[PDB]
Amino acid sequence: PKIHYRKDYKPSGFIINQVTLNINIHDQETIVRSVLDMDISKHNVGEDLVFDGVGLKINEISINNKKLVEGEEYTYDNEFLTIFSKFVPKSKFAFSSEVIIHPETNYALTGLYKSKNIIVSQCEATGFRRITFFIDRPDMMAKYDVTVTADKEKYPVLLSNGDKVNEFEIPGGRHGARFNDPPLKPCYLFAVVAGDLKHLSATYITKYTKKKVELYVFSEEKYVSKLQWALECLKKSMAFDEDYFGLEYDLSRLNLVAVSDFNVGAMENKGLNIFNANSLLASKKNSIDFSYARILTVVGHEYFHQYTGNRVTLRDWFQLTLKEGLTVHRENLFSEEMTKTVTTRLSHVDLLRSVQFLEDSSPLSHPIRPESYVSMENFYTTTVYDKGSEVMRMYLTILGEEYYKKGFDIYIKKNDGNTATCEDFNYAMEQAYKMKKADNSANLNQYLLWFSQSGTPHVSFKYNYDAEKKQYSIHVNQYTKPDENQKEKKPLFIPISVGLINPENGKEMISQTTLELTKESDTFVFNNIAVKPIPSLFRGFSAPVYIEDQLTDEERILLLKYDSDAFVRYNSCTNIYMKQILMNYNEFLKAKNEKLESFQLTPVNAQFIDAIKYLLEDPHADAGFKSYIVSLPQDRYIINFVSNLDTDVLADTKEYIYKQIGDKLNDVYYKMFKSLEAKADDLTYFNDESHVDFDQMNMRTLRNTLLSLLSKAQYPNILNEIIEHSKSPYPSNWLTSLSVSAYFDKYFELYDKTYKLSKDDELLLQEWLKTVSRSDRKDIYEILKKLENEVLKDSKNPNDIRAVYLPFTNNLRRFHDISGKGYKLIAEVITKTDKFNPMVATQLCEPFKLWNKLDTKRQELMLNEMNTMLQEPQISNNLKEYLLRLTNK
Ligand SMILES: N=C(N)Nc1ccc([C@H](N)P(=O)(O)O)cc1
Ligand SMILES: [Mg+2]
Ligand SMILES: [Mg+2]
Ligand SMILES: [Mg+2]
Ligand SMILES: [Zn+2]
Repeated sequence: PKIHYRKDYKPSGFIINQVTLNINIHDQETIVRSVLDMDISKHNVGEDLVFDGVGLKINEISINNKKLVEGEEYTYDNEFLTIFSKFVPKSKFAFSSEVIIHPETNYALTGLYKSKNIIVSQCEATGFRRITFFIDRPDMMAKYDVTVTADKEKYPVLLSNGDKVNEFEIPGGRHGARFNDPPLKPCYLFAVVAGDLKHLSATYITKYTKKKVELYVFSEEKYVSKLQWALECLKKSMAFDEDYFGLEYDLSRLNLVAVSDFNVGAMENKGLNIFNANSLLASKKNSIDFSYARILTVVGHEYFHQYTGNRVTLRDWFQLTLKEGLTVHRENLFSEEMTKTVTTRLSHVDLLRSVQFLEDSSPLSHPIRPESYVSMENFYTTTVYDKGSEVMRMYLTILGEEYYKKGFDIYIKKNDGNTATCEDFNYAMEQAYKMKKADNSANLNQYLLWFSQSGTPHVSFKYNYDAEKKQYSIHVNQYTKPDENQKEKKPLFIPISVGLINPENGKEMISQTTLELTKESDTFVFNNIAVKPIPSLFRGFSAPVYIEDQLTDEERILLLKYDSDAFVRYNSCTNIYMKQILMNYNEFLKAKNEKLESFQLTPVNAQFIDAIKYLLEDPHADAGFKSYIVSLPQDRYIINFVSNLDTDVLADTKEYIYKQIGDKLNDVYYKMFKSLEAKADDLTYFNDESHVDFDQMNMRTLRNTLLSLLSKAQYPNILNEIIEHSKSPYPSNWLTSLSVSAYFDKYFELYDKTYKLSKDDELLLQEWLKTVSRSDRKDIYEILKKLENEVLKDSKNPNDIRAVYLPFTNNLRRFHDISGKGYKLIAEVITKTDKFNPMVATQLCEPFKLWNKLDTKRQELMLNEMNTMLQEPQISNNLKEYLLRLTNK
């Protein structure tokens, strides 16, 4: 397969100025006619004209209204149409074509496809060439004039980008609509939608120009009543870009459309954003709480792309992080401001340090701006998105809000209407950096290493205090492990937001301070420090690094109780748990290895248990924060710290630690589970579709976490509570009743009850499937076979397949069964899925990403399954390339 390299970028020898499309959708086929008005560019050197075009059936192709002849004037190999240069004109010309495509059998969900009874396109990154011929790359900017025709009873609602300029009847029960979109765009932002769609709508008035913007949100008829929160989120999103960034929407209308079958969350097609139904629709009756934050976040993210992706555009796909990392940063600032809860930022850190750090230490490690790719569809990674977002957020930390805003506005003013690279962004931030430092010789050149260098830096600390001098020193070191991308890793620009806490009264000892670490090591000295402080390091999680605080557990406890920063408190708790986990893991491992008849375990620190009870008992402390402190760090975070991890020894370690704490605190857990009920489950606003209270949902999260702890512990008579909880009107509660009942004989009675409640709402049924998949059941393999036979069957909906299998892969004991039967099961599912949807088959490989981190038996079992998948004669290019990179072949 062809490898694309960042350093090889060159502009095309052609220009496409205008696209005129006619898309005629019929029962068994869709015919696409396309006229491209083209030119020869200044870069042209007499080359063949080569269009992308994948899976197209050519009826005919032409230049200037004359037909071309296959074999003599052109070849087409199902991937590239080559028109030999001797037949390509040398000034402005028309290329035209008519192709047939088949959205009804398009189960890969890229190009034009049918989702249930809606026809819908997905073009990013390489899907437009599955619809018609094009030079399908984001620097090819063009105007679009698009006509769609279809059966009017089946497809009454026709949408594409721009203004609808004509609507017309067609003989035989058909109708048409023409949409003209004069501003230039790249072809991956084209979209079309056709269906029997119902809508909610509102008018928004922009803050500064006072323009009326019409907002439409669309779904199939059955679910139209689940669109209201999405419309509220869109208003919120427009207001935030106005208030924080001073940015207004430029167009007269914005449409949001929900479809049932979608590979990711959503897509920012200009004026026509299309969503996975699970990221657009919710109701209080038929959705779990998580849906509310998810919709806010995905509606926000697609709205923010209108600037950071749609108006300031990418030169080439190696710059992907400049739109995705920046948009995720904008999305996260917006979510933090709308939810007003500390757990929003904590949940982003949790995601990065579990999933993205695992990627960054795997054979798939890459910088946020990679140097090569083979498959663009595999380039949309947690590294590019979430580490890209932390790199974009570090500019804000370094500059502060006023200078960050000036720099951002510099980037937008200078690049609005044009393509940009990561350097242009760094340049704009630098201008703000010169202004902040008040010195024009200050620069951010070393900052670009965050774009090019792969791997997670490690940052470690030592301290010194002189009581006589009142002088405190923080000695800092940074290191990044060599890997396959850089042999020698250079020191990064690491901003370290710090506080100094007086351990006597818990008070701040210094003003806001951000250390700028720019060297492999540095020593930071503070004078007039009256007492020996406890340092509060990386406040807000100020750089995407492994933090090694070298504090004692006494100091960590003091921070957990007394520090002002939520992330440092949570990270202090995390570090206490990690020290505990690694000690017990090694005691368990030594006993298993030496086949000991008896041995000792190091108990959980008593004063840490006391600090947890102190926080839980505090009526003014935050319930979301409380849920984080009672939960051990995620398995995928823990794995970064253990070689050859034996998943059974880790399961025993976790069991021991949870039982140690619960043995002290279960009575406290019970008492809180009961006292939280009135506020957590309050129904006052259940029928108010727009009233969303993130604090209340965090109270539910806490009650559901405590109930899970009390159920695993078999706390006296807890089943009574479980059964009562199953009667709750909130799906978060009654699905929780299902999974915690796994430890009782009531499990299948609640399985049937909750199925009945879920089965008539497509999305709620998917949440039920996830709840079943994740259930802590000894007969989990037999339960999966049951879901396959009774519910999933041969669904090709990626939301159904993912719901059934992915949560199960997190079952530490059972997915990792030493027979290799869990790895065998998931590899069968990947191979089956790959026949119709390579992109989702690749997603389903995720459990394998850590294969070379496990114990040698399990490494070998996983590698066997991956090699079996690689040997399938019918493997997709996309699955193949990924598994080749993952197995270091
Ligand atoms: N992940 C893919 N292969 N395709 C794909 C689909 C949608 C998008 C959108 N820009 P997103 O960042 O998911 O909002 C980006 C890429
Ligand atoms: Mg085809
Ligand atoms: Mg406002
Ligand atoms: Mg379905
Ligand atoms: Zn995006």
